[PDB]
Amino acid sequence: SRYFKVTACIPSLKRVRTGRELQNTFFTKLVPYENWFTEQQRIQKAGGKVLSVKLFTGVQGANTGVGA
Amino acid sequence: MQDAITAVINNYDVQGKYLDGAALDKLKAYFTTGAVRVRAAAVISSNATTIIKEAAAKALIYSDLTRPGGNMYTTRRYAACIRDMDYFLRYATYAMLAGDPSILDERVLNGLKETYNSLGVPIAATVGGIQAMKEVVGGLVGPDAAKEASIYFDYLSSGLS
Amino acid sequence: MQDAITAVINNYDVQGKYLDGAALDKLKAYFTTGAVRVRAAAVISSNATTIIKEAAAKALIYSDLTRPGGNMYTTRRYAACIRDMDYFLRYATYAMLAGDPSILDERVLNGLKETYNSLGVPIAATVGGIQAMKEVVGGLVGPDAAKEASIYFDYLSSGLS
Amino acid sequence: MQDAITAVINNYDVQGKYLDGAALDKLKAYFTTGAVRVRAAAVISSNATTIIKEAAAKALIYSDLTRPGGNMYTTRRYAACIRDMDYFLRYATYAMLAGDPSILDERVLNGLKETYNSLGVPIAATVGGIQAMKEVVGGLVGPDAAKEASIYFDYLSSGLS
Amino acid sequence: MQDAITAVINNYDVQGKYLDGAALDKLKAYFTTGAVRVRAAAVISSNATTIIKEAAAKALIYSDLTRPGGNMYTTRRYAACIRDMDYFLRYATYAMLAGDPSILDERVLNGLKETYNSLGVPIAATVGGIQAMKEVVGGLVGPDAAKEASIYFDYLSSGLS
Amino acid sequence: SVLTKAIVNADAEARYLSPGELDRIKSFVASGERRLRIAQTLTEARERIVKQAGDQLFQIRPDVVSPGGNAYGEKMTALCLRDLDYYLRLVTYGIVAGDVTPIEEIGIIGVKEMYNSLQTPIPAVAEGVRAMKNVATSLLSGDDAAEAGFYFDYLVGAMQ
Amino acid sequence: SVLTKAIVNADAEARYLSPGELDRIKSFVASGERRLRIAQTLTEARERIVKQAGDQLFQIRPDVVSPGGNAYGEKMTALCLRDLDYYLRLVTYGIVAGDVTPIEEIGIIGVKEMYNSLQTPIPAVAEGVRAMKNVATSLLSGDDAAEAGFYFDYLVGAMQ
Amino acid sequence: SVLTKAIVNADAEARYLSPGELDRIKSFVASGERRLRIAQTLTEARERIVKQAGDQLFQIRPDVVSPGGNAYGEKMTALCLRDLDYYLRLVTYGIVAGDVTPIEEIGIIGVKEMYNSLQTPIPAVAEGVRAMKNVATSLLSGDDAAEAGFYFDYLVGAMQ
Amino acid sequence: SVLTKAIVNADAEARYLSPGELDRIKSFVASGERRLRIAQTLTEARERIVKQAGDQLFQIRPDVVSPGGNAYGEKMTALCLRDLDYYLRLVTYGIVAGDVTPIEEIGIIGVKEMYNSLQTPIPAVAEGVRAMKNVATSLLSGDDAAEAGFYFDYLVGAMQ
Amino acid sequence: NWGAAYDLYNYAAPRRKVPQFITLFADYTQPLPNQHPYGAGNDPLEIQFGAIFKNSTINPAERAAPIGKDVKRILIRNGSPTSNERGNPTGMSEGATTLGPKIFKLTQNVGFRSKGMVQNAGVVTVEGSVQALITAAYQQIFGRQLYQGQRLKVAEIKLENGETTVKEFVRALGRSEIFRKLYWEPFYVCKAIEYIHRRLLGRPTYDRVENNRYFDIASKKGFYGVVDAMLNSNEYQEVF
Ligand SMILES: *C[C@@H](*)[C@H]1/C(=C/c2[nH]c(/C=C3N=C(/C=C4\NC(=O)C(CC)=C4C)C(C)=C\3CCC(=O)O)c(CCC(=O)O)c2C)NC(=O)[C@@H]1C
Ligand SMILES: *C[C@@H](*)[C@H]1/C(=C/c2[nH]c(/C=C3N=C(/C=C4\NC(=O)C(CC)=C4C)C(C)=C\3CCC(=O)O)c(CCC(=O)O)c2C)NC(=O)[C@@H]1C
Ligand SMILES: *[C@H](C)[C@H]1/C(=C/c2[nH]c(/C=C3N=C(/C=C4\NC(=O)C(CC)=C4C)C(C)=C\3CCC(=O)O)c(CCC(=O)O)c2C)NC(=O)[C@@H]1C
Ligand SMILES: *[C@H](C)[C@H]1/C(=C/c2[nH]c(/C=C3N=C(/C=C4\NC(=O)C(CC)=C4C)C(C)=C\3CCC(=O)O)c(CCC(=O)O)c2C)NC(=O)[C@@H]1C
Ligand SMILES: *[C@H](C)[C@H]1/C(=C/c2[nH]c(/C=C3N=C(/C=C4\NC(=O)C(CC)=C4C)C(C)=C\3CCC(=O)O)c(CCC(=O)O)c2C)NC(=O)[C@@H]1C
Ligand SMILES: *[C@H](C)[C@H]1/C(=C/c2[nH]c(/C=C3N=C(/C=C4\NC(=O)C(CC)=C4C)C(C)=C\3CCC(=O)O)c(CCC(=O)O)c2C)NC(=O)[C@@H]1C
Ligand SMILES: *[C@H](C)[C@H]1/C(=C/c2[nH]c(/C=C3N=C(/C=C4\NC(=O)C(CC)=C4C)C(C)=C\3CCC(=O)O)c(CCC(=O)O)c2C)NC(=O)[C@@H]1C
Ligand SMILES: *[C@H](C)[C@H]1/C(=C/c2[nH]c(/C=C3N=C(/C=C4\NC(=O)C(CC)=C4C)C(C)=C\3CCC(=O)O)c(CCC(=O)O)c2C)NC(=O)[C@@H]1C
Ligand SMILES: CCC1=C(C)/C(=C/C2=NC(=C\c3[nH]c(/C=C4\NC(=O)[C@H](C)[C@H]4CC)c(C)c3CCC(=O)O)/C(CCC(=O)O)=C2C)NC1=O
Repeated sequence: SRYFKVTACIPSLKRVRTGRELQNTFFTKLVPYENWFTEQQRIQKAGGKVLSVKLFTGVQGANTGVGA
Repeated sequence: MQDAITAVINNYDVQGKYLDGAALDKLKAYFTTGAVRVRAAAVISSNATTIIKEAAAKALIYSDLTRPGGNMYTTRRYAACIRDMDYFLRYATYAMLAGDPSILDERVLNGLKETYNSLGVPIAATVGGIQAMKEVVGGLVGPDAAKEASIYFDYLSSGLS
Repeated sequence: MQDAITAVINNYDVQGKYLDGAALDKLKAYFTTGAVRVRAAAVISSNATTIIKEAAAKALIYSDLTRPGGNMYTTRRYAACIRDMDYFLRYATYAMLAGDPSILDERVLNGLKETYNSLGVPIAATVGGIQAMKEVVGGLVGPDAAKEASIYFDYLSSGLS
Repeated sequence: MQDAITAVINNYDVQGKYLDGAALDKLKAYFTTGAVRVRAAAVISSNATTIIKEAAAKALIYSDLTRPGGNMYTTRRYAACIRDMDYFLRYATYAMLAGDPSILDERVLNGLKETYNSLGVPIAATVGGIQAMKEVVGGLVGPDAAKEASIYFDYLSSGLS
Repeated sequence: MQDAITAVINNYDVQGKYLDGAALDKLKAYFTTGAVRVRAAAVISSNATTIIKEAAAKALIYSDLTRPGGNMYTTRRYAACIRDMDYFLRYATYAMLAGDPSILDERVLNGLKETYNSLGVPIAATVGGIQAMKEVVGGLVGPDAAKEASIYFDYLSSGLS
Repeated sequence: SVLTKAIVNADAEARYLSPGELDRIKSFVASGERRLRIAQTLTEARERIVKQAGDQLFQIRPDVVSPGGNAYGEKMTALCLRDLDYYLRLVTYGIVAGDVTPIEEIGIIGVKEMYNSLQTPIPAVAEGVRAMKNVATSLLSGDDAAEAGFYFDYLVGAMQ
Repeated sequence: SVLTKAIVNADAEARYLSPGELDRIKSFVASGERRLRIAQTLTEARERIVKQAGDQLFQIRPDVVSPGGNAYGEKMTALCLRDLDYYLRLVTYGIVAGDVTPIEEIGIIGVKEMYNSLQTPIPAVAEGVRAMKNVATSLLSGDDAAEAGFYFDYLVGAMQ
Repeated sequence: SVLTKAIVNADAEARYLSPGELDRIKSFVASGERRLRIAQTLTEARERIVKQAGDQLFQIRPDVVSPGGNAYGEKMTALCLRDLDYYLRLVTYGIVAGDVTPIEEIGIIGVKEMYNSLQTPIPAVAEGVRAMKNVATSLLSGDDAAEAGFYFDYLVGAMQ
Repeated sequence: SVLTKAIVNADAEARYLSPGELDRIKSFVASGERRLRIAQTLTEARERIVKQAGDQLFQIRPDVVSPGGNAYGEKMTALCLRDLDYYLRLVTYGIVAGDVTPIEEIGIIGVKEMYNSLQTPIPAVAEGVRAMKNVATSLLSGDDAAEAGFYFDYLVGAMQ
Repeated sequence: NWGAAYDLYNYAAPRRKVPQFITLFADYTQPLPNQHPYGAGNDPLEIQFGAIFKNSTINPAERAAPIGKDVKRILIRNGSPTSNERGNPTGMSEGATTLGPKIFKLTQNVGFRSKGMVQNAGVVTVEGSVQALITAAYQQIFGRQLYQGQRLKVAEIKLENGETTVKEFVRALGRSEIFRKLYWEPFYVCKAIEYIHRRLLGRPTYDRVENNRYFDIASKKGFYGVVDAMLNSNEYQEVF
């Protein structure tokens, strides 16, 4: 059971949203290890930039104890 | 956020005190200027588009910003910039009505500086646009609410800078 | 999260070694105290709410923390503090059952310190409450599992401090 | 429907084979036990009402089933339950005579569980009644055909449950 | 879902009755055959794919089902038929472990027939495959759990038919 | 407050207030003097209301002041009266603010967890709040009595 | 039960049962005879256990049998004793089943809502369950006493 | 392990361990000495088991050591024997652990991808593990032989 | 209307209505007579308003009533005046309901698609609506004029 | 009429009250009825939190139809008609009218922002929109509020603290033990998928392909495979 501390900035170019998209554009969030791939690919395909990634939960080279 | 009444109420809450004479005259000081705030907010809401257009003409457009390589270049970026302009104006109106810049701090300024740094937006140009908005708003509203309007624009400019 | 057996297995697998006499001795040392851990965990699960009530009475309440201006003041903050209390107790029981503070590090301590710092939570008060559960649980469980229970509460207190 | 002989002959026909020694030995086993099944079926036919008699008295009546709110309450439901119980006894007799459960599967078991679910009939109570007649039939027929009779009642009970 | 023990417990709870001699006898009857079910379940779990392969070879493949115009023709339909076969095997193992077809009623047979009618799948061929897995599992497990395994495959076949 | 609620609604919708919020504000302001007067009256009569409400609550729930009760003893009864005073102060805050945001945040969110941890009868808290409502309504004119009883009834309902 | 829990866990992952689950099933089937013996031993003395637990609970918490108490009156006390008998029957069911699966659906989920609607002291019900546990363990050998007491304080923790 | 599987469920429900879970942990810690003895015996008879499984597997299907076979060559067969040793080590780990989670985290998760990339016969690997099962069973008492065979045929089912 | 909006929000939240929602309901029911009077005034002066709106519309945009114009011909101008009457009716409905819900359901959603299909100048229809706004506001007192002008302005803005 | 007639010939024929032969002879001369691609009993009742799923054994009303694989179902738009997404590819992104349900979007900062207010400030106004969104998430995923013990804490805590966004809290709710216990355990496998699809995404399934993609995942990974596959779709990120 590992997680990820991710900071990312997603700009929405063609939509032009009328009300308060600070919380949607730039954000930091915790994501599980098994979903970090899909979350990263979601950020990339929308033109976003992945500012930072941290482990925050696990150990670097665990062979065991990392089960979902 | 909070307004003047809520700020007084929770400031007495933290001491666990009933409403005293001091909270009474703070509440009366907020109450006595209610009508001027409402009239200036109505004027700003009725003239929102013209204020933004005049501020943009005075401080942003006819420059390198609107030319290629400028951050305000292209219709998408210009519309985003004017939307930010409307954001600042509307939240300044909200803060003026509530008599407290806590709404500006929470729903506007938090993370805006780092977001603009990451996106490449010119903070100095944005502050200039906000100040142009403040001059136009002070002209429109009149002496009665000029200082009350201008204080929150100054708060926004100080937070951005 | 890992247990004593899983920790030994990972420690030997990373070096690519089969289980030898030392690993077998460590596993035996864990196995010989299994029943006492289960009994003390059952006692703690049975008497969970009384332990939290006594710990709060001995450490937090009847002070300025519950009074106005106190961090634990208001029903929301009191409920949050007691929820944090029961979380600490439950994960202490889990760690004592597993014979390893890996779960305590993984699922409680990560982010807790800077979260408390941002929220203004009193770290000294929290450590005192955790210690209060420590001697209460030590009194309940008895000589058999008192030290084993106490080591994980001390782990939580040291991690917070 | 099918029985031992018809099942064996069709099983060899589908392949296209002559009836070999193993098939003749299965027909050996079926034919050597024939008269026991016939006398058991005669005993069951002669004592059918009394087998249902003791089966109902030992498994269904004098319980909450016959009191109001029970399923077997009222004369209509009592007559229907006894007719069903007789149906089970007669088809078990047919299966015992044939030496095959194909008739039970074809004409009793299909639609039965679904119909009982539709009407609210207690399947556990029905299985208990079937076991009751299994015990009674084992008492009546004696050592010769007790197991051969009981196997089809057990098949019916397992198919229902 | 429910096993034998949960079924007895529910049958007594609906009457609001403490456990008596009959319920104890039923529970003891389940208890005395616990180990054989576990051994058989381990055998099927170990030899899962071989059972499906032999069942398909004996009953399905090398026929018009796998030729053009067959329902098993094309890779998509072949994969679908084998995945259905695997579902039947796994839930048969669950039912044999639990001693109660209630899981088969709840999670497999409910609407399977009408789904197959909508899709055009041959129910007769499906029943043949289920029986083929039945004899294969009966050969693998041995006399100890042969009938206990076979009763649930027969239950699935009768539910489909 | 009414201003806070209207502002938060307009912000969430991303629009201005229009004559609507403008006049509702020009009124959440006309009733300000009456609300202040009612709050001042309740503050002046804070002790009498709390004492009478405690007395009436102990008549309907005698077991709370009893050997197996939460408030058994002089100090535990003093704590109950202090709780009633806290809720009266919160009701005064709600009356002055014009809505129930301060009451809900201060003493409603998590009060169930409060009294479950303390083993306190919440229905007896509700009965005490009702007693305070009756005592407070006895000291006010009809319109102001209904106005304060609205907030007291909200407290009673939310403490369920 | 143990079988239902293992089967549901396997079904969630869509896989056949692991060796650990088979081992726990073997342990359960081995302990099944002792579990049914303990259940019948508890069932034979159900009235004495209920009566003694009731008298112990009422001695501990006299307020519930007080004028303002929830269990005031002969009928109200009879209902409390009936609830205690219900929980004893649930404990016997759990003991035979080997897990908390049936009793969980029968009597703990929604128990807080039913007791809040009935205005009853949940800690008082827990104390009654503890008294029943003491009276029951007084009639059993030590190992079987611990085995029954596990389900007893399981109910105690659940009603919290 | 068993403790890990129980604690994961307890944390998922946000509740302390169920009485069935404590009983299962108690039985597992009781069986620990027998599990340690079995693991010690297999670790001591490691290399002989691997050698016998290796020359047993190539008789059922010698095509893998054929020119068109994946394990054609001395180093190719050395790698296969090393894989068999790896799986024997994983079986010994799982025997002590009491469940299959550490085995899964090391050798089962994503095992059908690396073997597909290497184009090795996974059914061949399954029969290879089965041969190891027979060789290991030949050196153990009946109960311990069945106990080890549970993990062995678990691996056989996993590579499938 | 306001009631529909408040009840919809409360139901979607699965909650009773907030005191702020009750206050806005009270304000809406209080203003009912004034809203009905404004609607009566507009309904009685509906025909003159439409005629004058047509006159200033045809003066401001004479190309609309021109040979290649969408509304050239006596019946095409009849349909234009009928559309103006429709929008005045929807404005009266919105004034009575206290919000813009009836206008949105009846005459705004899909207006872009309908007028694009019919090939009519949407800016021309917006100018006609503004002329209706001027003529209507010249027949009302200041507060009522602003109240009706809010709905007229929303109509003009939404047609954009 | 082979299948219909051999159902009538059975002795369970009187247990079926829905007429079958007039329906069958009418179906032969008309286009496909719109239902689930599987049997007509596979689509649950559309109430707030029911998940009814008529039994097909309590009272047989079995109805089948050859649906094939490329037949795309016709669904009514719960809102403005011109945003059906079949004639308007970008319709979930244009406005939000009063014709549909309320849309909850946590635009308030959350984050545990704090301020230049009192350090232990009592009121703090709006943190009841986080609480408003939390109780609304249950109203969508489960259809009703849960009981006291069943509520998932230590995910609402992270949402309130701002460590995770709404998309992560919804994933925690959907992958929860209670959701599986309610809407996965007691149902037929293809019924559970169809009901979970309506809860996690606002629409029933469109195609046999769409149903089969989740079915062939449920046969390999189980409940977590279905829920994870549903929450990781491109449609979820595009719409919500
Ligand atoms: C045929 C000309 C019509 C017309 C035009 C007009 N435009 C302006 C001012 C600006 N136009 C733009 C345009 C763009 N910026 C971009 O990034 C793009 C995409 C490539 C475009 C098209 C901008 C930015 C301005 C502002 C000034 C500047 O460029 O810095 C004006 C002047 C308006 C004013 O108030 O000064 C006019 C008149 N007017 C007509 O009547 C014609 C139909
Ligand atoms: C030690 C007794 C405690 C107590 C109890 C009390 N209970 C009631 C009323 C009811 N209790 C139940 C209980 C259950 N229904 C179930 O299905 C189960 C699970 C097996 C239980 C435990 C019910 C249904 C009722 C309502 C009446 C009925 O049974 O039909 C009452 C009466 C409350 C009233 O308002 O009348 C009491 C007092 N009270 C105490 O003080 C003890 C702690
Ligand atoms: C205008 C005076 C200046 C300017 C601005 C500019 N801004 C953007 C893009 C964004 N602006 C925002 C703003 C907000 N998001 C929120 O949540 C809130 C709360 C009300 C605010 C104020 C953000 C986050 C974005 C990025 C996402 C989006 O576009 O909506 C742009 C476009 C940048 C781009 O191309 O990605 C521009 C140009 N530019 C100038 O030249 C002026 C000085
Ligand atoms: C209690 C002994 C002390 C105390 C605590 C306090 N905590 C909060 C808020 C939070 N506490 C947590 C805790 C956890 N998150 C986790 O995941 C775990 C382990 C699984 C823990 C322990 C978090 C994340 C929060 C933030 C969200 C929330 O508020 O629920 C508060 C509230 C602060 C506020 O009002 O904003 C308080 C008061 N306070 C004391 O006085 C005690 C010493
Ligand atoms: C009494 C005047 C005569 C008599 C009766 C007698 N009855 C039984 C047993 C049963 N009677 C019933 C009756 C009914 N079930 C229904 O649903 C209805 C309709 C309302 C009736 C009338 C039933 C079900 C039973 C079985 C036991 C049970 O109820 O559970 C007996 C006992 C028979 C026995 O023990 O074998 C007797 C003696 N006997 C006389 O002499 C009178 C003429
Ligand atoms: C009796 C021990 C249990 C019981 C039974 C019960 N059955 C019915 C009704 C029917 N039973 C049948 C059964 C069959 N028809 C067949 O052709 C066959 C196989 C050849 C069987 C087994 C049918 C078709 C019916 C419905 C039509 C009819 O009534 O004849 C009832 C009546 C239900 C009602 O009132 O509607 C009952 C009570 N009930 C019990 O409690 C016993 C456990
Ligand atoms: C295989 C031995 C036989 C066979 C089967 C076959 N099945 C399908 C398609 C489906 N099968 C299912 C099955 C289930 N859904 C459930 O919930 C359960 C209980 C666990 C089962 C068993 C379903 C839902 C489908 C539909 C899949 C989809 O939507 O595409 C096919 C494919 C039919 C097609 O038209 O593609 C086949 C071929 N066919 C035979 O010949 C065998 C007798
Ligand atoms: C127009 C000439 C006639 C008419 C039509 C009308 N239709 C609707 C609403 C819907 N129409 C559809 C249609 C389809 N969806 C599909 O996928 C297909 C297959 C290509 C069709 C034909 C649907 C699904 C709806 C409802 C959902 C939606 O809006 O997308 C309306 C609106 C009804 C309302 O107000 O709710 C109307 C008016 N009406 C006439 O008078 C004409 C004869
Ligand atoms: C403003 C929000 C707020 C409240 C309300 C609050 C209440 C509060 N009530 C308390 C005690 C208490 N409260 C009660 C209350 C009751 N007993 C009954 O029978 C009834 C159900 C009820 C009275 C009608 C009791 C009995 C105690 C003592 C509990 C104990 O000593 O264990 C305590 C613990 C002692 C302390 O104050 O330090 C607190 C903090 N704190 C806050 O910040």
